Formats: sequence, C-alpha cells, structure tokens
Amino acid sequence: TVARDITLLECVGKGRYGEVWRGSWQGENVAVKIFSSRDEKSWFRETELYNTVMLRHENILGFIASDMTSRHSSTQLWLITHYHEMGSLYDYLQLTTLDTVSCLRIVLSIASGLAHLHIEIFGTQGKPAIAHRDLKSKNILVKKNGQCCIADLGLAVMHSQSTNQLDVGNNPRVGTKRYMAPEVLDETIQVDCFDSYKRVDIWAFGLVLWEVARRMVSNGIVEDYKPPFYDVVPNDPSFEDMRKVVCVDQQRPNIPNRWFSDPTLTSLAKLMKECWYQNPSARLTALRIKKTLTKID
Ligand SMILES: O=C(C1CC1)N1CCN(c2ccnn3cc(-c4ccc(N5CCNCC5)cc4)cc23)CC1
Repeated sequence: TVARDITLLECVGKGRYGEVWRGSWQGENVAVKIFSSRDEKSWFRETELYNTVMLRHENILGFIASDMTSRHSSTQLWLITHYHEMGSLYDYLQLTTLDTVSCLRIVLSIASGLAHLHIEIFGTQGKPAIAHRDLKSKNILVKKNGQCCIADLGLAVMHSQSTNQLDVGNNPRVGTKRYMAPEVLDETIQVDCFDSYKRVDIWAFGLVLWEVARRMVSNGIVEDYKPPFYDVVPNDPSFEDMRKVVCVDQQRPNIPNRWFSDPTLTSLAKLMKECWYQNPSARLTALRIKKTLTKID
C-alpha cells in the first residue's frame, strides 16, 4: 500500500486527535495524520467523504489516500495528504504578523474554501453541499503563496437538494468547544435543517477572521496572538463554560480600537460581527462574505 511506501521523517503536531507527521512518498513531502483511538470515526468519515465526493479545490487540503498499518502495538489509522510546511493558521499566526495584502489573501482564500464546501454543484463535475462543523485555526493550513486550505473533514455533513436527505454520520465527537456556535451550545440548533450546519461554520469562521485580523499590522501596532475568548475562558473550555460566555453573557470577541484607524481592519470588524448574530439566520453566507472580501482594500 501507500503507507508502506511512505517514510516518516518528523512529527509536526501532537493532540487529542492523534499525530501529524511530515513524511515522504514517491520523493514528495506528505502529511500523515495518525488518528487517536478516540477519533477513529473521524478518520472513517473523512476517508468515506474523500472517496465519495469530489472535493478538490485550491483551498481544501489535498487528499492522497487513507490507509491502515500494523504499527507499534496497534493498527494505526492514517490519513495522507499534501504537506504545507507553514503548518496551521494557528502555528503561523504565532510566528509572524501580516500586512493588508497577506491578511486579505488569507481570509479571502478561506472564504472561498468555505463557500465551495457549502455550495452544491449539480451534475457529474458537481458535488453535494457540505458543512464542516469544526472549522478552526488549527485545521486550516497556510500555503507558501499565502493562500490557505481547509482540512479535517471528520465531522462534515452533506446534503443534496434533489434528494433532500441529510447525512450527519454517527460521530461521538462534536465540534471544538471554543469555536461552538450559540445554538449548538444552548442546544437550540435545528438539527433537521442543513442551513443550521452552514450557519455554525460562519460563526466559527468569524472567530477565525478575528484571530487573523489581530496579527495584521496598522501604524506599526499589532495584537499578540490570541485564541477567541482567551480572556473569559480557561484553556480547554467546557461545553458549559462556553454556553455561559456565548449564550448567557452574549459576549463576543473584542475589537481593539486601533483597527478603526485602518480601513481594512474596520471593514473586517464589521464583517466578523455579522458572523456573530445570536440569531443564526441573520449571519452572512459564505458566498456573500467571499464577495465582500473580494471588494475590500
Ligand atoms: O487535523 C488537523 C488539525 C486538528 C490538527 N490538521 C490536518 C493535519 N495537519 C497538517 C496537514 C497538512 N500539512 N500540515 C503541515 C503541518 C505542520 C507543519 C509544520 C509545523 N511546524 C512545527 C512548529 N514549528 C514550525 C513548523 C506544524 C505543522 C501540519 C499539517 C494539521 C491540521
């Protein structure tokens, strides 16, 4: 198989999800995500997704193959994709600051990535609508040309409008809590409705928008990298911790005033706020957000 022709070179990530390695395969770098036992359904669902739906897009992490392998004293579950040496947005934002152009390129490209997933394309070159359900800075990769690509589709949801059936899988994993929409947290989400799942992505996206914006320099100031809600939740926040801050207190990420000196960060502040409506139906769509980012300077 592919697994046995891969040589594993360097561990570049370690978490509750398992591990990420840089390895080589046919002389090309690849990322090998080795899944924890707790997350094996994600590997299954993502293997399934990648093997049923044509997802390939500049801003979706490029899939190579999935495989099992008899490794250590276990059978490892590996998902093998293209490799982005910059790492995640999370990693990258912590090593550097952005300018107007690099900020816009990052956030637009993610918008385009989200929009492509969310839309249904009809016909044999088409696809079902897909909702990610766990978008965050750690599972968006940064390419050297400055564009991003979305990974980690283990919790994805698909829907098609001809069939009007909704595939949610059978996954014990629910999203990353720090990024969880109000309606998910207070359990008011309309689970029968596909638009609900898209709308949770937008919330999450708006939180990412904020992480990124903080690192864009204006007039030679910039904010330190911070995860959304850093000031009001501890590390690894509970589902209950978040409900209190997001739903009960209706708190939203603080916009620093320095952003209002700058016409880009002013326009993105408006944008991220229209991703954070308590009312899901008031949130902008991926496509609209894409159209807007395309017109900002
Ligand atoms: O599933 C996830 C999230 C939940 C972790 N993914 C997919 C698996 N990942 C990767 C996919 C595809 N490429 N890729 C490159 C890195 C990577 C590369 C370098 C670094 N570092 C280590 C810290 N010092 C600087 C460079 C970190 C991560 C990580 C990944 C991470 C994002």
